[PDB]
Amino acid sequence: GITKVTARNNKITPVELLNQKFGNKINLGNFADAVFTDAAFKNVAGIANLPMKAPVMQVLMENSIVSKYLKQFVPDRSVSFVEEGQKFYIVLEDGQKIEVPEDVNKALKATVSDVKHWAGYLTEDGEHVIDLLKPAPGPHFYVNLLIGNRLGFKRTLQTTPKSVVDRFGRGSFRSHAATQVLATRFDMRQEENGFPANRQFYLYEDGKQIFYSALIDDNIVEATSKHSSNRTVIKYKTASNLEITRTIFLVPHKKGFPLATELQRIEIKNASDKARNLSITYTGMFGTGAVHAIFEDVTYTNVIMQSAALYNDKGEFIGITPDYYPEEFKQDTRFVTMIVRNGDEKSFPQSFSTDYNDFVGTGTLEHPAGGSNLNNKLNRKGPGFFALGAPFTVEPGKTVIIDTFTGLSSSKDNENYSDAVMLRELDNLLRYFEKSESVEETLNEIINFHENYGKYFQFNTGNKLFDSGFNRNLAFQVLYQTFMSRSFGQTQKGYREIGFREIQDLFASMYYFINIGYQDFVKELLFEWTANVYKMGYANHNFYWVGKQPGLYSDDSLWLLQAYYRYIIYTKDTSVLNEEVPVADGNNEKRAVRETLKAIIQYSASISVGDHGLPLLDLADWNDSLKIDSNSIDGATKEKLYYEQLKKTNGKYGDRFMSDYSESVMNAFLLKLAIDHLAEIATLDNDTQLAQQMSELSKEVTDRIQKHAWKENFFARVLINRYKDGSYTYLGAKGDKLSADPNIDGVYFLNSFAWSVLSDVATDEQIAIMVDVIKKHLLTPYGLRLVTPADLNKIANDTATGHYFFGDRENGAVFKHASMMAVAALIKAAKKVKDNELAKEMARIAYFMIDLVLPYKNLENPFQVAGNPRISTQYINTDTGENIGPLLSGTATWLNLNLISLAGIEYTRDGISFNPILREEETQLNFTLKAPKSSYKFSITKPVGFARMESSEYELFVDGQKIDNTVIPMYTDEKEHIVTLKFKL
Amino acid sequence: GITKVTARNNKITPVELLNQKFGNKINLGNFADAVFTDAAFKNVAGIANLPMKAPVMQVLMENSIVSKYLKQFVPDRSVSFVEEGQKFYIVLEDGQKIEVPEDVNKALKATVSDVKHWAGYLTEDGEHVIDLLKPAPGPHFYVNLLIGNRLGFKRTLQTTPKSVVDRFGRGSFRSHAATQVLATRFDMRQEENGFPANRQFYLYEDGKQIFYSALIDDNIVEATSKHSSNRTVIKYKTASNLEITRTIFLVPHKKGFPLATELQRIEIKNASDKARNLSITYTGMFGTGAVHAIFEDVTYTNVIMQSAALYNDKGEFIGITPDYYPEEFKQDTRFVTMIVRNGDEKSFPQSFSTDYNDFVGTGTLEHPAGGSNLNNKLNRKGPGFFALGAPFTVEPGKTVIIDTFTGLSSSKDNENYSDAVMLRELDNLLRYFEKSESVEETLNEIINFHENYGKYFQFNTGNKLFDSGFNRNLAFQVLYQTFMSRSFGQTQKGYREIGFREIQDLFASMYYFINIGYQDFVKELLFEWTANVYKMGYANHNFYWVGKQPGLYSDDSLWLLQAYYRYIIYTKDTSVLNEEVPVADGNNEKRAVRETLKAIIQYSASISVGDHGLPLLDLADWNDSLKIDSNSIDGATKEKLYYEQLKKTNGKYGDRFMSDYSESVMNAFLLKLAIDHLAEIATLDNDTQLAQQMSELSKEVTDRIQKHAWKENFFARVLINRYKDGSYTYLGAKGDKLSADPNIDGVYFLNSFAWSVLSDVATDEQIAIMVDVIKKHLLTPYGLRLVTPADLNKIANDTATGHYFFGDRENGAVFKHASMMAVAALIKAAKKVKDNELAKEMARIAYFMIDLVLPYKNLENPFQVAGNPRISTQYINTDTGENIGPLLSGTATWLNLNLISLAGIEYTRDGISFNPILREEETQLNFTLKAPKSSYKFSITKPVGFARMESSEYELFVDGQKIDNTVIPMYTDEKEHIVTLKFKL
Ligand SMILES: [Cl-]
Ligand SMILES: [Cl-]
Ligand SMILES: [Cl-]
Ligand SMILES: [Cl-]
Repeated sequence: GITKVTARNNKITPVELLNQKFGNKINLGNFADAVFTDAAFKNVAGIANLPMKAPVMQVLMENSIVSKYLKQFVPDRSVSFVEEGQKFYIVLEDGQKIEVPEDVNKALKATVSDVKHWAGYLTEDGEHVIDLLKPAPGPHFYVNLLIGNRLGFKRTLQTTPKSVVDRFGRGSFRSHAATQVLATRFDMRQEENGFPANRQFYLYEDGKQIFYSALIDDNIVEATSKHSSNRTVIKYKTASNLEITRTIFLVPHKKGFPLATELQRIEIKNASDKARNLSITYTGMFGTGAVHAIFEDVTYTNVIMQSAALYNDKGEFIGITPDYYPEEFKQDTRFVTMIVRNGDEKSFPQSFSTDYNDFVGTGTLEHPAGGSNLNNKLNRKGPGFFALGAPFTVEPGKTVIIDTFTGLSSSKDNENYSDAVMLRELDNLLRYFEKSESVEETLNEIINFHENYGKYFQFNTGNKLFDSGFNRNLAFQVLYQTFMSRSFGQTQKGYREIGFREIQDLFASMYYFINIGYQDFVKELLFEWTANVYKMGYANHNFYWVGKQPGLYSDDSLWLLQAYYRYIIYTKDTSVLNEEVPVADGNNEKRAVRETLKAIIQYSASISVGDHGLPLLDLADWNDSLKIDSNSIDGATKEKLYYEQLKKTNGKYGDRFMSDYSESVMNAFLLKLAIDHLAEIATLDNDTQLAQQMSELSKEVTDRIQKHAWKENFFARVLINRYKDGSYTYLGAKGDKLSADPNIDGVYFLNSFAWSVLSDVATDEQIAIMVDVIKKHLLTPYGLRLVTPADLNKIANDTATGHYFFGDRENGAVFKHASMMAVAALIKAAKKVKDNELAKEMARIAYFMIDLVLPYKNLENPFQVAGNPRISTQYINTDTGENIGPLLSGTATWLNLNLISLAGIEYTRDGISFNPILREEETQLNFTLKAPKSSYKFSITKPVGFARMESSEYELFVDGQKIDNTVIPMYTDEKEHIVTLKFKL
Repeated sequence: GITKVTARNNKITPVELLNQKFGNKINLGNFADAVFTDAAFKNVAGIANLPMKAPVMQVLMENSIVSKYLKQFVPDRSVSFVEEGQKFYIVLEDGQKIEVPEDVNKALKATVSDVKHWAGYLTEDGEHVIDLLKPAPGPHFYVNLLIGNRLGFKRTLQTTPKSVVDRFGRGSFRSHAATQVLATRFDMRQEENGFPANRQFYLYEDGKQIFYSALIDDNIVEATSKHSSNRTVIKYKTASNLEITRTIFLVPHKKGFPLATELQRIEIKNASDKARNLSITYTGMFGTGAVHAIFEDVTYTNVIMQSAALYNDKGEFIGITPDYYPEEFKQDTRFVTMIVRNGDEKSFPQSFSTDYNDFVGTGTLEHPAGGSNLNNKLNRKGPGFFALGAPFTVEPGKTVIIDTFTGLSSSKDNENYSDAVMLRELDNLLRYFEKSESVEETLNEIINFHENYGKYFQFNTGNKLFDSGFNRNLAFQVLYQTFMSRSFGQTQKGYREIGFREIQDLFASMYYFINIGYQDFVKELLFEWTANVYKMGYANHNFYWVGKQPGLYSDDSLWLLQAYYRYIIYTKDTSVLNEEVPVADGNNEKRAVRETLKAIIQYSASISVGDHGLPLLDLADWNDSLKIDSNSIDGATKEKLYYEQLKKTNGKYGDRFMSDYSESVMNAFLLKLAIDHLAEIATLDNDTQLAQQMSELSKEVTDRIQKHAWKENFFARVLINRYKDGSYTYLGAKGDKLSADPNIDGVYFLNSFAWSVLSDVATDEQIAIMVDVIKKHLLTPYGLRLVTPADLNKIANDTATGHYFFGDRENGAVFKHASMMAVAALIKAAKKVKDNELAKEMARIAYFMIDLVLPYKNLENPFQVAGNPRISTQYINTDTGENIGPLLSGTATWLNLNLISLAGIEYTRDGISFNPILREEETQLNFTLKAPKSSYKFSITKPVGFARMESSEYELFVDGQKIDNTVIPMYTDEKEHIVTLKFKL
């Protein structure tokens, strides 16, 4: 009877049908576009010889002339557009070639003239210029992220405002935690992040709507947007010679200011020869305080709040605020205010509206019926919709400025908070910005701050796109992820706390902060993370104001050692070891940092270990899908049981916790790295005995890993101890009998090899074997996948079936974070392996994987790979090659680390270890580095081909003096030092 | 500095300013409209002498001519429009009167011509006719509810489809539980219930959009909607002489049909003299299976599903379905299909689109750029947006029909479910509706079913609006609430289970169902509710497939006795007492219904009692705000502790559970009523000894209530036992020291009096005293409020400080359910009190309260009271008088019961007790009643003034024979009996 055909089961594509029908008749070129003309997929209509893949037929069908002309042929007849000479022809399946009329030819040429830049382009500074009339390659492609600046104030990690702005100005604005200033929309589409009325405005002339900022109509002749670092600029040109500019950014915090403030400046210039009397209506929607009640009870959200008006000391209306009855929703107060600067005179809105139904009327949001006549009625219910209207006359050649301040004041930064505090802070903010030039000065301050922040490491390679992407975009993303973790984004709209392992972000940004005089901020972050470690050694999984989920995951506390090692090595500041930080257990208890690190190592190395001595897997580790044990316990219950066992067995503290739980090998690698880091810290702190115990413990752990985790072709991922019959003993190598692919003998994890190399456990032969294995199995045309297919139901029957189609997330996708860690391991191995061929192959693999994650390269084939040309995405779909969000992940952090490492810079106790690994085709690499008391200018020259310090003669000069030691000293003479490296044939 | 003025603090209204500026100059009439011209509220513009309150100035400002004319006076001057001699003038504050121009006069006369019908009107059948161009009085005013018909199938209460449709066809469509067929929107506004594209379509001619069903533009000359019982009809007329009709309803279930199916028929008639070639694009959005992930992870919702196409046996495309990868989301399969009927020719959609971005393009949803050229591309991701396009030619004077079937198949009605089951069921449904007249036959079947269902009680007064509201609208609402409880609505969008006390709905609908041959359905509902009672006597608070929250609330199980008593009294079917129903404890255990009722009575009367012997309050009772005890326990904990106490103290089953918890007096009234009901059931079942024990227990309970609950003016609400010092001992009468109002001595609860009268506990003197107290304190101009202000923090210092402004919900609002119970108590008292003046006063109060809840009376002042002219709302705002939803509540059930009781019909062991209570101004009341084997025609005549059988001589005739007994026998002779009552002065 009725049959069903799915999207993935439809094998034939329109382009394939077009190639079949017209391949031997016309030259299809390298790229072409096509569309099915009917629901039976029998006939196609397309255009040939495109410069790149693009939805050209979708744009063509929107043209009335072209669609009307095509109606003579389609459906029931396949046609193709072909350009010959300077004219366009239509070709049918019978070989007939017909010259199109003049209007059709003109429309076709105008459409296909600029296909190469349909998705935009990047300037020399890495800013993305977007045409507002073009289709979006993906939901994250045209997204910009804005952040505040709470440096030097309390609770910087928890109180920094955040915002997401798209190409049209749409998006949302959030204060501390998940508090909303502008409304966030939770709907079916990924493109709808906020309420559609946010940040939009209307322009009226003579009572007729002449402009809407979120709708490009026939009266707009030019409309472009520019995404830059922490600011967005949108430009419009109208047919009546009006030039409109919108600049959106976030105000850096000053004393007496509200906690969150977003500034939008609208400049309207009259390029005509006649004065024009216009009016502006700026609209928006406040975010509700009862987010759960949106899904629970919308009427509750509506009836608990009302609208209120704000007046200055002269009694003039200035803006609207939402007023809440319940006390819990009175701890934050929102506001929106408008100032109209006409030449030297200042004015304030003359009308307002607070009801969506009255404002829209019988029209739509794009053409509201009551937009030009605001009723000045204060709504007694929610939601907090607002529309402020003001008239103004602009003279020929003159400009009128409109400054809108949206924001929120909170009790999180004030004592005895009330609405009076909000009024005082709003008065301070308005007095600060009473002059026109103050907004420009603040914008310049933001730009200069980010430019100076990015100065720690500067690339100079001639490739402007790469230099801009690293020096500006990547540095900003690292700062943003340091301040925000993974809590906000275009599609990250729920409430999320800061994860412990997200300390990984501080692995990259700290060197930047220390280089702008904010070493104390890095110390504060380190102590804040240390405060979430319990006395035994486990840590809270998440924390925003307080910690939660104690010891839920077994790998969390082991990441802190890497951050402490990085900070102490870079700064040589061991005094942080003596700092007394509160313990996560509580009850006014404090411990020295050194003792906390010792407790972490002891917990992961002696107490929470399995039969083979490797750390217990517990519920899971870094890999969230490794739910091998269904009877796992957290830190608190494990501690209680451990104390019970100690009292029963009459043992001593530090003994093994008896159990039959599984062991994590990646946890063992992390523990070994942490032990080595603590040994280095102790020997830097003149703690000889502690260094000795750390060294012997590291040797013992390495012996255990080599004895019990190496399975003759790979390092295992999990060791299983609960099957006494021997049915299953390990997972993550050959012979584990858990592979779900008949053609693959065993399961293989990328992280196993990555952290075997990173922890300096694997040997050269093991490195070569694992590299061969990952080349055979884990390498895909779109990168390196996290893991080969596995059948975990045999050992854990409680695991459910899959949730994703092939190529998505857990079903064979390429996760860029894990791939970046693997690339770091490959670089580290290639820097020191004896075999030159193995090093060359590993460097080639690393560069191949790096080329797939650089955001700017997303603009080469934007409509196939999607992603974002300035911000890193999460993973790559192995079925289509498309980059899919969210935009916040460890990809940016580990990519920055990998690029710096490939430049050859490493930090050790003796100073700067230099060991660059350049591309085979590269012949020159120049960059500049900053140190707290010096600067370095590195230049490297080499011939075409692979070259490295390990197996190639070279000349190294520091300050013009030839040197043999590759460790550059960390100078403190406040002088610039020139370093030159030359590779010979 | 900056000051803030809230909506409630702005005392001066525009109408007050208009009255103070023009009151002594022109005649403003009884009603007027006004609007502030500026944000300083200094000047006003308005229109005088309106027939009723309406937003006339909002509509006037939308007129370009009127707005342009007004722009020459406002905002600097205050103006008023006045009609004098069919000519409009404008009046200024200086006394100047100016005749408006001709166009302004024409627009003004056209606008205010039909102000009285701006919110619509009701037909003789109670159907609401709505103009699509007029403002909505409230978010629930233009809402219609549609329900399916699963009678005679399995799990009717859990599998009946439901739908909400507004005046434009917007809304949503749901299946079993909260399963969505069409997408539900969770946003800030109450008006947005579903996705905007649901049930909407576009009409194109020559590639240009000529019609959109959700937007009224200048090309539409007529646009009206009609809300009827279980169907919605919308009509449009275009300037090009096109007549469009949409009919939306739900298909009653048949064997082999899908579980949920919504049918929309679109008829397009060409009233011109030329044949027209048009095309239709019907759009919509499927509901997602991962509702929580919408707020959690929108990308997850997008990537777990794809689009698929459906083809018939001939290989022709017929529709779109969403295909899910995860197993848990594969248990339901959605579908949308289209059929085009051109005379006898049948055709299917020729194109489709499944991407929102491609469909909308550079336009909007109202004017999509790719609407006329669907790309026929199956989306690989979500959401399930669909748009089906088909062309057709309509001849002059001819009609083209388009039938769209949306729906869902589920595993809840099938075994070994897969998509093949959905395909087979869809094939069955399409085969059933292959003829054009099948849709009309199904619609007529629905109409006839509801007409026949409403025939149990038929009023035959002269109002013709009250008759329609009761006979059709109220009966349908009672049926809808019986099937749906309080789970769905315009603003009720979350997932809700069936509450136990919602058995109250069956109090009213059962007599209807029994009278259409569905007594077995009522028995099934009774047994389903009985299955949720535990062995001890408590019950689950909620249940959809299984019960949950055992014994959480102390009043739940006591409501079942009333339902059983009603059923047994009406049907005389005591065999239900012998039925073996599973107990809620489980483990294959069954108990007779009689034993379950006995256990309920024993639990509420002997075990779960306090110091005074009244039932324990536990967490709460019917009143959810009575959280007096913060250490309350549920049924399971209480049972475990009771067994521990019994074993410790060597007691026996049936002894009191020792504690110091509070006691609920309303629970005591419910228990007394249940005991009386069980006594009546026992004596009807020839169970003499059980009747004797029930009688003595009822006497003991009455003695306890009279001794311990009556405090010198009122019946207390809660008895407090945890203060040995005597600081607080009771709440809900005079002297409880818990009043929050200094002018009120004590707190007073309406339900206390209501259920004292309803349980036949209060005496005549107590009734008079409580009536006086209610008139003094609990009576407001907008009805009877639930409770006087109270300060519960003195005994329960853990509750919040309040969530609502004055007049909303818990803060002094009039809850219509509690008011209806109080009205029932007033009617019952007035039917039997000795004092004629007291009975007259109580009847007057009851009728005054009833006049405030009748939905049709909402059309008298629609723009002030709002509500819904056909469906009851929840409560009335005591600050403004506005009716606020949701539309589902016990108001409808108790209003139906109250109206039937006021008609004088009661059911007792001897038959029909007759005791009408008519309005003072009424002089004639005729109605018809149905009994399972007979029919009655009641006529009552009386002079002007209060009259009742208690204190007035009368003549009663049955079948022409004068009788003295007022109990009409329940005849079973299948004949109509005439009953006549005459009241004489
Ligand atoms: Cl994101
Ligand atoms: Cl892993
Ligand atoms: Cl509702
Ligand atoms: Cl109550």
